[PDB]
Amino acid sequence: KSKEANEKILSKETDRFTLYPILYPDVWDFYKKAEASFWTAEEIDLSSDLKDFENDNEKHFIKHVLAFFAASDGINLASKFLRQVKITEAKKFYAFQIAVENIHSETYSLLIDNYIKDEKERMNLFHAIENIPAVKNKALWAAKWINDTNSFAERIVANACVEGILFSGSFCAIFWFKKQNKLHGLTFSNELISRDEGLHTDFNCLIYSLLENKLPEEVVQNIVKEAVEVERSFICESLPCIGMNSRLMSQYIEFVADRLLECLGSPKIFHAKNPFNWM
Amino acid sequence: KKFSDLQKSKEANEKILSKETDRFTLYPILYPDVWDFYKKAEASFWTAEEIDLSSDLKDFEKLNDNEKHFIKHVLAFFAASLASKFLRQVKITEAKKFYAFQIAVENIHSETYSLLIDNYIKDEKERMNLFHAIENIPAVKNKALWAAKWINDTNSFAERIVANACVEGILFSGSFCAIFWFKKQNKLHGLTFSNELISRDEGLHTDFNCLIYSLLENKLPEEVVQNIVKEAVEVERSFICESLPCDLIGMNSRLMSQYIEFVADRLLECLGSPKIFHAKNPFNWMDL
Ligand SMILES: [Fe+3]
Ligand SMILES: [Fe+3]
Repeated sequence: KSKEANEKILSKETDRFTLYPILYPDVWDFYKKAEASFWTAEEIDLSSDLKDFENDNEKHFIKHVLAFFAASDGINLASKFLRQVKITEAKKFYAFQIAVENIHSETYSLLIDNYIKDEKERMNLFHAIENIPAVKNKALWAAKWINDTNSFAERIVANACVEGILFSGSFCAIFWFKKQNKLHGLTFSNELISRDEGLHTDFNCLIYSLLENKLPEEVVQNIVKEAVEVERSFICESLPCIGMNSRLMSQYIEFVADRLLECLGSPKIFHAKNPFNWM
Repeated sequence: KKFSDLQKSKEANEKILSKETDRFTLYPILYPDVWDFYKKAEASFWTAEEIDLSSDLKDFEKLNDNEKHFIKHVLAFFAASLASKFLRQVKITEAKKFYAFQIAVENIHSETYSLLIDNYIKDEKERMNLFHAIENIPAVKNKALWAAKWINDTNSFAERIVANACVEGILFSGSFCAIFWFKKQNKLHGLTFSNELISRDEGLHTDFNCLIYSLLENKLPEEVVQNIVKEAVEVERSFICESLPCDLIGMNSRLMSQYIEFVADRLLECLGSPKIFHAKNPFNWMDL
């Protein structure tokens, strides 16, 4: 797929010297939406969630999901796509996206600081996380699918999965706590973060649709099926599922994976419906 | 380059250039002043959506030909005349956050200039000619030689950060000021209002680079700091009221150089150097 280096969105825009007129109104609308959705960690009121955080099986599940969010990913890819996509509308969106991932990361840190007041507990939790069978699986999948050896199209599809598939079970877990009306700053920041992550997903699906040379159906399905297994491996397995049904969560993960496929222009492969009408 | 080769050989093990190995989370905050800058930036967030140019277009059409030509060239210079590189080079989390935010904000400045240019220069052909015309002026070529000398993969980080401070602190200082000259005439509100937002952002960017420089154990010789800064002034003087003469327009070229020298001295002393120009700010409207 790499021999197609004649892609227009991967080609330098010599003919253009300023932003207007807008050449890609649809990718520009996504930038305008991200910009208008901007929020800071300051909007999270935490005080009334530490009294609220203070059962013991829930406490344990939360500490581990926060630690996962904060520490699960190894060694930047919004920055890669910022460098290699050439259209200004797309450069703007990826650069805004790096600053929003940073707000996400800060918000998880802040949550962590509030929930685990003890620096010793917290360091112990970060070390024991950094060895989980789900953290290793993720790194294998990234190793495989986010190479400089890979095509831009495989990388864009893999990006779509990091945004739309990975973490979707932990987002769901926290939505289950919201359905229960518990832990209000966690569930509030979770719904903002999850909202951003959905925009980031549709945006890569949009970039992928600007490509004249798309992947074979089979290759898209491989990438996605594998991201599913990585995701299966955490929220009801490496960390046991405390009032949630493990099997129904597998179906929800598979449901978001099919939805991404549709979005990437491929057939569903799981045919799972959404088990949770609360999502 | 003797003073540069000794500087790099020393930055081997600068704190802020060394991986945070024993850090795993943002809290507790290890650099509270770097953090404070990030929070101020983020609290300052604004977008080009807040700029409206309807009043401006009425004003612009009343302007004489000299003033229109002056405005078009200043805009075209702003539009087309490395936070991403500092993002990667500084290793501390609070600074990385600031730099990444800075990219998004500078993108907003760029969009704002694109918007101004689309409204002020509705003709696509004259725009095209404007941009082709400025790519050639000495002032752009002066800009590029200074930048090729002081910002390269060969430099010492300390050099690059003082250059970076001049880019924000000194370059465009004259065009910012010239736009405030128009505000003083109660004209072109979109232009002057987005000008104060963007000018205020560059102030914050300048001070942050001064802070970062202060976090270095190994400082540059004052003589190197002064050369960077004198050369940047010369770059800035070569455009505003030289490549684009302002006197015909009611402005004063001689006070313009004096104002740029004032800004430069304020940078040096922010970088912990003695002033070298001793120029005072000639313009009562430029901090008021
Ligand atoms: Fe994201
Ligand atoms: Fe700046």
